[PDB]
Amino acid sequence: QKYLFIDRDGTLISEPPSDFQVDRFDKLAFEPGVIPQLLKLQKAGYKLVMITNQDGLGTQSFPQADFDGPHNLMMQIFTSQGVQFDEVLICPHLPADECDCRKPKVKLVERYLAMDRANSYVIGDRATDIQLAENMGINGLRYDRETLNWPMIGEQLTRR
Amino acid sequence: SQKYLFIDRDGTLISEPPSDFQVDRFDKLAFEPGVIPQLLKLQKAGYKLVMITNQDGLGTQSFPQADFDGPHNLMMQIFTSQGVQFDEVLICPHLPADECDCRKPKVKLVERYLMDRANSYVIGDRATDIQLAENMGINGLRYDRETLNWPMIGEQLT
Ligand SMILES: N[C@H](CO)Cc1c[nH]c[nH+]1
Ligand SMILES: [Cl-]
Ligand SMILES: [Cl-]
Ligand SMILES: [Cl-]
Ligand SMILES: [Cl-]
Ligand SMILES: [Mg+2]
Ligand SMILES: [Mg+2]
Ligand SMILES: [Zn+2]
Ligand SMILES: [Zn+2]
Repeated sequence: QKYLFIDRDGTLISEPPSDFQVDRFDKLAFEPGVIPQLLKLQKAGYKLVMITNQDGLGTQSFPQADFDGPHNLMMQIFTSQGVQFDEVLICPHLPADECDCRKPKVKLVERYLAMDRANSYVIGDRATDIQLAENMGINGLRYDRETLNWPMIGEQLTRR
Repeated sequence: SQKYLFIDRDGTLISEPPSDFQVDRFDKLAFEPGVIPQLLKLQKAGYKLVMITNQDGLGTQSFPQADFDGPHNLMMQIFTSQGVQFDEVLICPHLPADECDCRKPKVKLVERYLMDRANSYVIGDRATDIQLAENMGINGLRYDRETLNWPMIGEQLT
């Protein structure tokens, strides 16, 4: 079973450059082509898993209610359009917490470590996503809106 | 002559709030099933898209422009980022009691188009959308999430 482990902020949707928190609806923006390209990937047999660090989620620095509006709308778009994430895995911790689950640690995905490692990938926009791939023993794809975008990924991962 | 789809917004592209028929909060925004992939399919088949919507009392106390703008502009972001493009977004802001010239199924908003009529459609969830189609002299599709939905329309028209 081929899996795609996909980052949220800066990958599925844009990441706010001020505080890196999608905590208002006016900070929610989808990356280009993510919907048709995830549908394409699913049709080729990939299952999808979302994996994301959300520093301080559920605390006064990033209230659960502030995260929920934009996140739930994002998920309603995916689901209604036919994009299904098997799991949405979140680390809510601060870096200083030194938790077991903050990417690039693999705790959140331990159950997948089970899958076809040769044909599974982490997709994310940061060095930490690529390091997660290395820690998982799978391939890493560094999302970039210009140099490795959703259409390119959809093509690359369905090449035969 | 261009094939057009004239598509209603509320209850057709996005869910219609059952409470009060106004998408006036972000938390009332929800996309209809399959609308994105199907509109992309329809665009690839050569249809151009025009949105047309009655927004009762838009820009007054019971529906401020600012309340409409947030959810609408976000809906537009989502469609545009995913490759769905509307040539025009046509809005009637008036109350029914106003008895204006632009309220569907009156044809004012779309006068310019009055187009390959044999292959153009109004798609909407209300009888008035179907009447608009008749007044424009083109085909009408009565969108229903359960019985005549986006995958069905995408299949039929391609
Ligand atoms: N957006 C970052 C990565 O997903 C996590 C974060 C939340 N608050 C501040 N930083
Ligand atoms: Cl910002
Ligand atoms: Cl992250
Ligand atoms: Cl969020
Ligand atoms: Cl209407
Ligand atoms: Mg990221
Ligand atoms: Mg309607
Ligand atoms: Zn953690
Ligand atoms: Zn009017």
